[PDB]
Amino acid sequence: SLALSLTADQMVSALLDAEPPILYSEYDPTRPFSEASMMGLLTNLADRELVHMINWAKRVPGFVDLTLHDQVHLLECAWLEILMIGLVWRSMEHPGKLLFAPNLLLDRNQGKCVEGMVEIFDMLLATSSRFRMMNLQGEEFVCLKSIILLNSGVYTFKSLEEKDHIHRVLDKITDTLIHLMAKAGLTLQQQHQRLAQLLLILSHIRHMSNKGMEHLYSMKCPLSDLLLEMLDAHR
Amino acid sequence: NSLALSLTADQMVSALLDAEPPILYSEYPFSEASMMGLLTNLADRELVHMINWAKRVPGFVDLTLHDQVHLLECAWLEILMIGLVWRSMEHPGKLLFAPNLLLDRNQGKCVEGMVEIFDMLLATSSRFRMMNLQGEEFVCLKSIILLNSGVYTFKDHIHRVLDKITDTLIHLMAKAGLTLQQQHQRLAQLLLILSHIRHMSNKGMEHLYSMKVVPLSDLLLEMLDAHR
Amino acid sequence: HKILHRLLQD
Amino acid sequence: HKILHRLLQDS
Ligand SMILES: O=C(O)CCCCCCOc1ccc(C2=C(c3ccc(O)cc3)[C@@H]3C[C@@H](S(=O)(=O)Oc4ccc(Br)cc4)[C@H]2O3)cc1
Repeated sequence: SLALSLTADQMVSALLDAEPPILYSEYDPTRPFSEASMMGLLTNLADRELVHMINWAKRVPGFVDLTLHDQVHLLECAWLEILMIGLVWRSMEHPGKLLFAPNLLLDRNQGKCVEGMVEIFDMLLATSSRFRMMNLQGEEFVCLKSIILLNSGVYTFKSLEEKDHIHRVLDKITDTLIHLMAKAGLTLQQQHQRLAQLLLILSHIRHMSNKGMEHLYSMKCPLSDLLLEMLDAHR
Repeated sequence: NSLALSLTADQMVSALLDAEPPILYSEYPFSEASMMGLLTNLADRELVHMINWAKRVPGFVDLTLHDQVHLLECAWLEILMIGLVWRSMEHPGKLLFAPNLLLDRNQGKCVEGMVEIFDMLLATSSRFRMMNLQGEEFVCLKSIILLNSGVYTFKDHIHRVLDKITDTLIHLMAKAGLTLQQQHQRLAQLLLILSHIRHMSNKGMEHLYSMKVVPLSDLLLEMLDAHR
Repeated sequence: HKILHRLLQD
Repeated sequence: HKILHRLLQDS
């Protein structure tokens, strides 16, 4: 595996260069929003983002060393967590608003157009303000998003050798985070404290994914077939 | 100001160890009803001791009552689960619910839909065992769950206490002889497992508020009602 | 209101 | 063969 031969700087460069683009929605400002149309917008957006996410995952160091079966399992478990952390990141500098797309910036009052979604909106908004207070950096963000991919399904997989490689890669990402913080001038105590603060946020991102997923496979009761398969993997 | 922030790392460890709740027993071939009865009754008695334990976590008493309630409502099943996983560490393949209630995944199949949670719990226990999780680390992780799981659904005092617990965990690893790199690597490994514990609690909670069978107490019912 | 209230004060 | 499987397989 070449992933374990990367220096810390080379890891950040690999992750930064692999970043997916920020997509636009079909939001027509003149069309009055409804529950159906707003969910339409979020669903269309997420579906297009999934294609980029899949090709981004191939470029996370270590990921393509896994079997295809394992790659499928990690993406099925982590996809909404990954969409959510991206949303929270690009929303950092828009207090009280979620930047779903450059042309789709929503506050919580508009999230009430979909009954039951405002609770998730508030949690996303709170995570975004948390990042803003911490002044999360772009290099730290891409590390965290890669941790989510490799971590979120590794406990629901003859073959421990696959789980061992993922852990060696996850350890390499920890070294890279610490490396970023040491270059930022943080002390040793500050480095370990910030590292903990960042990983604890992953617990709230897991929580939001689970709560959101729960509502998505009740909203089932226009989506594309990939997202439907992604959604069904949680049932 | 809070007294918890002046504690040294040895003082934090000893206080958390001393706050540990007792190990409880269950009643002395399981159906689905009898299985859920035993677990519900055991969880109900454990909740009372968990609240006492929470009052003794440094910094928890400095929060308002509203904030104490929110954290315990958010975290109670996570806290039961890490306790169970910890006790089961030395019993590979089995969940030690009580000293007289040690179960395998086959017995988990008696309740439709629990075997999935059982397997996740077993996996976490074996992960802790392979990591050689020490009891001092365990009480730190369990206190982190209490203070962290609801902090973002309300904050500054809580994050200062969480930092103190990070310092304490690193101190424990340094004392255990780990290098700098091994210290932060282990810290991350343990904190990432907390994300899986959140996932188990969420999936378990989803089932608990679908089956409304066994005589769950009113406290346990209000604790479950907070997640609906 | 909540049994959790009494248990946190006793 | 899931859609995600094929897309991960594409080259
Ligand atoms: O089978 C059929 O017939 C169709 C059924 C399948 C449709 C799949 C939709 O697919 C999706 C629909 C909505 C989203 C969303 C987001 C998102 C999108 C892009 C992005 O980059 C980041 C976040 C953000 C965060 C989630 S969320 O947790 O709020 O969901 C919620 C939560 C509560 C409610 Br009530 C509704 C949605 C939602 O808002 C995600 C997927």
